[PDB]
Amino acid sequence: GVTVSDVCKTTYEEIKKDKKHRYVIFYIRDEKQIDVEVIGDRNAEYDSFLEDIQKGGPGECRYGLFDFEYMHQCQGTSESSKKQKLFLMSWCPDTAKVKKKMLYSSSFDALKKSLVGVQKYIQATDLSEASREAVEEKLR
Repeated sequence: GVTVSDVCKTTYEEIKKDKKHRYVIFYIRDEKQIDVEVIGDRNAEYDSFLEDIQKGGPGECRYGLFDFEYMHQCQGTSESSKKQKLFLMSWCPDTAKVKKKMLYSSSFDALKKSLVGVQKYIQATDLSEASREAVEEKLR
């Protein structure tokens, strides 16, 4: 079905390997290809990511990649330390047209095969599933 532009992979790798950015928002351009829409600078925080993934309005869907920071403590140790983990999310609000929602759903696997290494996936249809609390519970 839908292809993936090489720019999705290079932007992704600049985060994983070089820590150059904090997040990316992707979109399907003209029902043909997944492209980059927004690149968050490394110092960005999560609220901005959430405001960017919804910036297309209630008729739109998006994908998002975020290098999420949280606190973790390994068994038997005496301290808790900050960690970070990449996750890839699909965002399809209920107000979007079924056709658009289905296309973003069917094309999600094409994007995941392109971003080798991501270990955590989330499919949200409302903000309750994309909150810091929902994500932190997922990344554990």
